Amino acid sequence: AFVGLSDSEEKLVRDAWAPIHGDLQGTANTVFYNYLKKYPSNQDKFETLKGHPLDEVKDTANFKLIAGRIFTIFDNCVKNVGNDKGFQKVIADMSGPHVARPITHGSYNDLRGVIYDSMHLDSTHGAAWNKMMDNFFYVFYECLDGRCSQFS
Ligand code: HEM
Repeated sequence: AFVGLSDSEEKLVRDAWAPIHGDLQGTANTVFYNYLKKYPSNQDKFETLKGHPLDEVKDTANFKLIAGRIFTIFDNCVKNVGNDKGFQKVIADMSGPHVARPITHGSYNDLRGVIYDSMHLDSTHGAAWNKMMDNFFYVFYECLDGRCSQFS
């Protein structure tokens, strides 16, 4: 389900994300690399990266564009903490390309985990962060399941 955050939790989320907000592309590049390295089956899902060694594509514009667009969405979600309709709309608008493709919940959840590891949060910030990410994926998965109209 979608669960609203408390004032303190909203603050904790913004603070948790702050370091990444301040270097969005640089964090994105490292996280997306660690993701494709630890979970290599996913590289094939990106036609622009498919068929090349990870180390051959990691420094390319294609790779950074993909990494950057993922983190821009999460950045825009954090900006919309406290605005449920705005938060849900950000996700709804990015869900379409994913409805269409052979990508498992495992793949999304593995990405979520690499993101979490890279943030090195204490358990207070982590709990607030996970509430937001649980909300993100509730909306995202509702949209993948063809119930996005409520959010669009
Ligand atoms: C859960 C976090 C992710 C976010 C925030 C996200 C965000 C984005 C955005 C913003 C787009 C482009 C939408 C547009 O063109 O208007 C996109 C496209 C796409 N995404 Fe994601 N994505 C996520 C996860 C994934 C995962 C885990 C994979 C695969 C393993 C994936 C595969 C794709 C592919 C294949 C496309 C179409 C573009 C392409 O051909 O490269 N995404 N995503």
